[PDB]
Amino acid sequence: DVPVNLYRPNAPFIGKVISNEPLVKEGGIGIVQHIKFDLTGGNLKYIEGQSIGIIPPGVDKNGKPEELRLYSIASTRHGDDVDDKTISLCVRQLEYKHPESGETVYGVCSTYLTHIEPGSEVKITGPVGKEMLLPDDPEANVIMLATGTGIAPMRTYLWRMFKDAERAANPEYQFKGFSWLVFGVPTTPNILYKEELEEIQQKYPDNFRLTYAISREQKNPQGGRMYIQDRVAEHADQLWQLIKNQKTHTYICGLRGMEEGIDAALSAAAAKEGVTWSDYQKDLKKAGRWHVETY
Ligand SMILES: Cc1cc2nc3c(=O)[nH]c(=O)nc-3n(C[C@H](O)[C@H](O)[C@H](O)COP(=O)(O)OP(=O)(O)OC[C@H]3O[C@@H](n4cnc5c(N)ncnc54)[C@H](O)[C@@H]3O)c2cc1C
Repeated sequence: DVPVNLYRPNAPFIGKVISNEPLVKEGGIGIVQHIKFDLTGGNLKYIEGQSIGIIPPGVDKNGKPEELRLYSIASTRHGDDVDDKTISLCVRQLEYKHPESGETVYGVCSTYLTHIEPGSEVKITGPVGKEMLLPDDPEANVIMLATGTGIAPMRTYLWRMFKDAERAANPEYQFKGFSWLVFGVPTTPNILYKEELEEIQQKYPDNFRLTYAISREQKNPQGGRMYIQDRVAEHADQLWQLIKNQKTHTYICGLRGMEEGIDAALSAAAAKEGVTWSDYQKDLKKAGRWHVETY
């Protein structure tokens, strides 16, 4: 059922950029772009929670051709226009320090993508990944813990769950469970897809909860900047109580570093009922109900 590797690096699909739109609003940090590609003329199909590869042009410093980078798919299987014709990505421009020689260093594939023009041809591979798949059970609870571009798979889940046009297109999936996104970014301008996330929460107050951790605007109880692990600690008992349900799935996505504090929070919660979280979690992973993708 799951589409996998319909296109591979040795013979990628050549798609065309339809649009490239900014997601970070004025006064935010960095550049994150929503990029939609045309899939017509090929047979690339995919589902929610999967990734694709992009092969950027050029050679590396050693003269060798650049190889693919993976990006989490940001659209449902139907694409943003629910026409089964496109696929979208949520790409942050990588840039960084002077202890990497030069001045500011700009990531190759992410700079290429964030600056790409509509009409341009792009080498696409995939789809890949079976670890971040959403349950078909419309009564499942879904916890989503995201930072930055880790919002991408969460967008594919929530759009499938909650968009009117998705609901009309997916007779078999009429979501009635409970989902909770805890989303960590540095500023309110940096809240990717803010308007649509808040619209969903307003329409579906009983089925969707939205919690932000905004580091430049909020302090945790210790006086430090607010991060996602702080919000998970604050809501550790609530989150553990949901995780106890046989039908609950949890998804963690974003740059690596989030897991240690999330585990410590849930470990203190579970310990109150005589449960060792690390062992309970191993069983959840084995059951396919604890999903992690960090990078
Ligand atoms: C499954 C998966 C899904 C992903 N999904 C997404 C997504 O949805 N959106 C997205 O934007 N990215 C995503 N990424 C990351 C993405 O694949 C690329 O790694 C990223 O975009 C940077 O690639 P680049 O070509 O821009 O950088 P490169 O030119 O490849 O530079 C990367 C190198 O720079 C270094 N580096 C990285 N950060 C820093 C830093 N601040 N300080 C010091 N050195 C640093 C390391 O040497 C790293 O190997 C995903 C990765 C994986 C594995």
